[PDB]
Formats: sequence, structure tokens, C-alpha cells
Amino acid sequence: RTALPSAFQPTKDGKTKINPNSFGARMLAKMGYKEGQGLGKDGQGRNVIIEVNLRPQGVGLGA
Amino acid sequence: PEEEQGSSRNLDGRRLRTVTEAKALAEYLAIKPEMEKREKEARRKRWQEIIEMTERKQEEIRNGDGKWVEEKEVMGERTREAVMEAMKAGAWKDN
Amino acid sequence: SLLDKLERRNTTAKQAEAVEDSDINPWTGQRHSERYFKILKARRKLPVNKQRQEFLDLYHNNQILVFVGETGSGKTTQIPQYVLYDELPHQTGKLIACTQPRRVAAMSVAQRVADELDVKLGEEVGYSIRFENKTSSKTLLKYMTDGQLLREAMHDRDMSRYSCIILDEAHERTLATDILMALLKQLSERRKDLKIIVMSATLDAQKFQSYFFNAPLLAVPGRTHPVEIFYTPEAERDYVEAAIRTVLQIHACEPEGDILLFLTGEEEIEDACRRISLEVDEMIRESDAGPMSVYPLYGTLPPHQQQRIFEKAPQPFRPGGRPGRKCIVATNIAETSLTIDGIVYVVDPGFSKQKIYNPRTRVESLLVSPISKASAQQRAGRAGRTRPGKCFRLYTEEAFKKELIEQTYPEILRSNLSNTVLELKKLGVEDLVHFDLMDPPAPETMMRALEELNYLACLDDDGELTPLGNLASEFPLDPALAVMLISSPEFYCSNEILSITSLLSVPQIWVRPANARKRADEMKAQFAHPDGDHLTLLNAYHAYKGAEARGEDMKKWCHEHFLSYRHLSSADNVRAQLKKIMETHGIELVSTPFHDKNYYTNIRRALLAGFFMQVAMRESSNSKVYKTVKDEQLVLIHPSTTVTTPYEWVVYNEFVLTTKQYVRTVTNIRPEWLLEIAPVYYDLSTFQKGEIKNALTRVAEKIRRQQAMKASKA
Repeated sequence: RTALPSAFQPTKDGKTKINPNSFGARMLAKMGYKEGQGLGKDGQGRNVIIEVNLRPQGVGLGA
Repeated sequence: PEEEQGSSRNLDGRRLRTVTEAKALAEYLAIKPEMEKREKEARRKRWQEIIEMTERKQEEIRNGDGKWVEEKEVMGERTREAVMEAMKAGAWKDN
Repeated sequence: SLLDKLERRNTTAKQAEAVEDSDINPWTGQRHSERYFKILKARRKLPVNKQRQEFLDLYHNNQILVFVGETGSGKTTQIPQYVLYDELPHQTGKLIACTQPRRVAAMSVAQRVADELDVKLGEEVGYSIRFENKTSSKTLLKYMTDGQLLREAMHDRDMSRYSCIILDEAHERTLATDILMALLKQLSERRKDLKIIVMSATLDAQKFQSYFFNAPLLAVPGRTHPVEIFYTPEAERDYVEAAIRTVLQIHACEPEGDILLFLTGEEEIEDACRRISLEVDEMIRESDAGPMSVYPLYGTLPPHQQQRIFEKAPQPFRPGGRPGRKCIVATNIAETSLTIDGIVYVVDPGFSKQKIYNPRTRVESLLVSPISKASAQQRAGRAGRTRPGKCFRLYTEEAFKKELIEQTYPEILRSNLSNTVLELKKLGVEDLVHFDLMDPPAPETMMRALEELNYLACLDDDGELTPLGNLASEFPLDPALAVMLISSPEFYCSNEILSITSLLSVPQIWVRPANARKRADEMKAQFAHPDGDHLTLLNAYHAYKGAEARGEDMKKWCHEHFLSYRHLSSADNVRAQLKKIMETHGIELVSTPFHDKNYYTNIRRALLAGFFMQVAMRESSNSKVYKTVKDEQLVLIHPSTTVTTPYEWVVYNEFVLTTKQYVRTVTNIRPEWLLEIAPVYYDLSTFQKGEIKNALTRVAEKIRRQQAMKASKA
């Protein structure tokens, strides 16, 4: 079996890029995924993952 | 504007800076005992934590690497392999 | 009979009420009791029976329906009984399914339905949970969790055994709930004979109708006691101090009534409880304030702690003085599905601990995030249950209107989708991106999940599910744990690896109380092993099994050794289920000898084969910081690790992102052993940056040179 590259490759800037040569990217392209548009029946899903906010401990809402 | 005209007077002949300073001293008298207590137990807790760090280092001294431990493991497996090849080839020369 | 007289999809509400009020119950040919009559009278008095005719008409006229109703209206219980009566499962042979978010809540709903229908639990009304299937062949209504529904869909996506499926508590937006909703939408698009019902308690009825393509929406009315909502004049930096001051002000000035405060963590809740106790003692000493009972309800509480939190408030010190109060500092338990009697005051700091899984480095964390408008509304609804209440928030009204989100983030975006992708592949969803999903995950997250499945051999390069992927989908565990259990037969440590996987699937059994930290550390050192945290957990499980065989009490032994008896029992049940699945699938169970010196090496090799993706290497000999190869993550070792000496390679079962990046549950392994276990993942030809991969390539070259020397000498 060929060594499939990781889908989320971390660059030098700290950002994770989606490698199109990955097995997961190839499977998504075969299924019908489009760049910049979410999946689903009508593409109404979120196109980005949920980012955790680094709020201070013991800090109220809106602070 | 009152800060600009702090030396001017009210209708009752009182300086606006004295009105402001009376209000500020009222606030200070309202807040002073509780912040005195706050800094008191702040000192207590802070140098109590300093103490606790000192006895945790004392206990660390009282009870006292990776390349080391995997070097030990690799020579152990290599010595075992030497043992098996030695009695596979018949290297009995003990005395 | 009543069921023969009632027609399928045409039964009237009056006919259903007459059948329920009849003295002969035809579910089992039995006689109605006084408790059953009282339950029927309560259901009739509830607002569900008032709209039961409209609900039956909507279910008859539409295959997919959404019912939005307030809590306590009876949508969880009265709707499924009426749905089953209209469906007439005796004339169809298919049961009714009730999808719930929590297994305990599903079991409670099934017990309530059985009590209302005057039938035994599991005979007519059944419950399905993880490793717990309390159902029989005569069951018509079965309450199951979202994960159980997903497993049933993976086993048979046709869903021929279920005629009508009602998914309740859809506002939680769980990943398994969303997968079940997508599967139900696909089943409704395929065959029109299946009935789909979505029960909601929020204002997302329009969104649910848009997801279900303009499904019929029925609204159940009904109000409760009033709650006055107050907001802070400004945002406070010290939420804990602001909550303590608000609780003190409510005790000193506000009237009698229990106060529930929103905390974030267990240690913070304990510190706030200690501070509140000291403040109440000072107030009793100086101003002679009323008594206050502090109760913690954080994420780590026992049943005794829950009972003490649910207990009554303390009495006043003197008659006619300040009345006693109960201050319950809860983290997220009291936000929803909690009924605390006497609760009048609510303190909402606006911060709560939520779990988020970043797929950029595949790191799972429990971080404090701002609360949502749905969470604030849930807290306001929880406050003032039996009487008028007051809820004060530590955020401005404009901040809660604008900065606070309307709904919380979903578990699909808060976790991974590898298990969902494996379940879809097992069910037959080849087009995962083109699958009919209302809220599908990100394409990058889906690609990462498929790449992880390909690395764990769950899917091929074309995305097709292989026999290993089918076995992993059949096994009720993670794909990595399934791969570890499959590869354990090669390492001849199948029983130990299955026990370790069961312990990893079960919650943490290590108990470290604040007042017994030294005893917990002594017990952990006594039951610990130098090979790794997984070896220490296996030794603790072996000691618990030996104590059970010797006849000591399991709970007493767990309390003496700072262990969790419930977690140990869950791990034992998971190990028994895994052994049964392995025996069904033909997987051999072998264990290395205790006197053999290769047992620990075989266990480490099996762990490396199972979890070679989460492997960390030390950056330097003088630095304790390790570098996990997953997106080059710089982390450390957790303080709960039992390894005194750090290893060259540490296989980590869990990665926790905090203020200090640490990795827990780390087992010792070598780079050569990791490369032998997973040559495809650790291939030097496809190895990226950096020096860790260079050292792995150097180790591979040394192994190749050793093999060449052995071939030359042989």
C-alpha cells in the first residue's frame, strides 16, 4: 500500500492546508466535494471547523 | 469642565474641587477596610504559597534519561539474542 | 380488540383515548391498574393530549413531521404512545424507535412509558444503550440513544425493523443525532413507508422544516412561572469573584430561595465553595446572616454529592431573621434537564467548559468559552421552576444580544468524523460529500477523517470499506482501538490489549481528591508500572480482578486504592463485550506469559500498531518537551503519568490542550518498533519535516544495515 499523505499538512506559518493528493481529498473529490462550499444535500453545512476561543479562566461573557 | 474649573465656586460658596475631594474621600472611607483585609490575606496566601513551594522542594530533595533507558533495553534484547545464538551454535566454554 | 378496532394511520384521538381508558389493555391482554389510570389522567390533563388530534392528523398527512414544545408538555412520552397506537405495530411487525441524546434519559423515558402503559420494562417498552439491550421480541416502543440508532443504521441502513422513528432533544446538535437525522432523511427519500418525527424545544422549527424540506410543524403551547432577567452594568474580569459577590448580596438582601451559580471547572467550583463558606462564616460572625449550604455540581461529582445538592436548604438560625439558603455551584448539569426544588436565584457568569477538537493538529481540549443565548434561556428556564424567580447574568444585555450566539456549536464540528465515515461506509454511503446531510461537517475535516481511516486501514485508497473497516464498524469502539484489538493476535497479547482498550473506552478510574491527594498518589505509585500509563492501568485492572477473585468488596477496594468502582465495572463490561465480539468474529485470544520477558515488548508493539498516529518524540536530551508527529505538535507529559523516565517514543492515547500542553496516557515505544508496526504511516520516502522523521529514517537505515549483516552472517 502506498503511503498516503496527511490531509491537513501544517505549514511554516502554523496554518493547516488541505493537500489535494491525500487519500481523503481524493475520496472527497470522488464523492463530489467542492472547494469553498460545504457538503450535504444543499451545501448548507459549515465550511469550516469550530474554533475554540482562548477566553481567560474565571472571565465573564463579553469581557 | 468641573475639573477645569475646580477652583471656582458653587452657589453655596463651596469649591468644586472640594466637592470632588469630599466625594473621593467618602469613597475611600467606604473601600479602605475591605481592601486592607484583601491585601492582608493576599500577603498571607502569597507567602504561604512560597512556604509550600519550599517544602515541596525539600520533599523533592528528601526523596531525590530516555537515551539511557532505551540503550539499556536495546542492550538487554541484544544480550538475549547473543544468548540464543550462543546455545544455537553450541558455545559452551564455561568453567 | 382495541388494536383491531383502531385503523393504521387513521385512528382518531377520541378512539385512542377510549382505548387508553378501557379497563382491558390490549398491549398484553391485561387489566388496567390505578397507577395506569392516574398516568392516563395526567397525560389527558397535560397539553399533549389537547394537541394529540392535530399531531395524529399531521402524522397521517405527512411522513416527516416536527413537533416543537416546551419541557414537561409530554412530547417525550405521550407522542410515542399515540404514534404507536396510530401505527398499530401488531399489524405491521415493525417497532417504534425513540432516539434520545442520553442513554440514562432514554432508559428513564422507557421506564416512564412502561409505567404509563402498565407493562413490564423490556416486554412492551424497551431500552437500548451501550452494551445494554433491555428489549424482547414483543417490544413495540424502544427508547435508544443516538449512538445506538447510528449502530443500528450501520448494521441495517434499510431500517425495516422500525416503522416510525421519533428523535427527541434535537436541540443538542450532537454528531450522532445529526447522523441519525441524515439517515432518517435518506430513508424517507428512499421509501415513504417510514415515519419520521423530530421533537424540539427551541425556536429552530423553521430550520428543522427547511432541513426536512418543509415538513409539517406542530407547536405545543404551555407556559411556566415568571423569571425576571437582570444583566450586569458592565463585563467583569473576575467572573468567580462577581458570582461570589452576587451570591453574598442575594443572601444578605434578596428573599428566601435557593441560588444556583454557573461555574466552569471542578477545582474552580471547589475554591468558590470554600470562599462562599468562609464568607458565610464571616457574615454569621459579624452581621449574623442566615445559614448557607454550599453544594458542588461540577463535572466530577458522586451520587452522594448529587443527592446533597438536591437536598433541602438549611433552616434559619433564628425565627424571623434571615432565612437559610442553598447555594448550588453547578457547571453545566443544572443548565438543562435539571429540576431543583426551591431554586429562585440564578447567577450566570456566561462561561462554561466546552469540548472542541481542532483538526489542524487533531487536538481535543476542554476550554472555557462564552455561553450562548440558548444556554442563557435554558438557565433562565431552570431558575424559578416552582415559583417566580430571578436570574442575574454577569454580561450586558447588548453583549448577550450580539456577542452571544443563538445556539451552541455542534458535536460534529466539536469532534472528529472518522467513526461517522466508517459507519457511512458500512451502511453503503459511497458519496459522503454528496450524502443528504442537513448540517454536514467541513470538507477538510471529512478528508482528514478519511485519511485517518486509510491510515488505520478502515478504508482503501478509493474510499471503499474493506473487511478490516467492516470489522471496525461492527466493533463498538474507536477505529484505532479496533485496529489494536485486531493486531493484538499477532503480538499474542490479545487479552491485555482488549482490557487496555476497554479501560480507554470507559471513563478515567483514577480518583485524586483534594483532601486525599497524598493517598491517591501513594495508591497510584503502588499500582503503577514503569513501562507506561497503559501498563499501570492494566496492572490496576489486574489487581482489581484479583481482589474480585479473592472476594474483597469491589467498591471498598476501589475506595482504598483511590479507584472508581463504576469505571472498573464499565471497563469489565466493555472487555466482556469485546471478547464476545472477538469470539463471534473468530479473533483468537492469546496472552504472553508473566515470566516471559517479551510480554511488555509485545504489549508495547501492539499499542504502537494500534495508535502509531499519536506518537511523540523528545526534542532534546536536556528538554522534556516532546514532539508528536501529528502536524508537528510540541507538547509535554501529563503530571498523572506513571513513567518516571520519559521514553524515546511515547504513544499517547489522549492529548489534552490546556495552558500547558501535556499528553496523558503515554506508553513507552521505540522508533524502530513504531516503524515495524506501521511502515505505511512511518514511511521514510513520504516522511515530511523534520528532524524527528530524519531520526526515524536513520533508525530505519540502522535496522536495514543490521538485517544486511544478519543476512551476510546467515
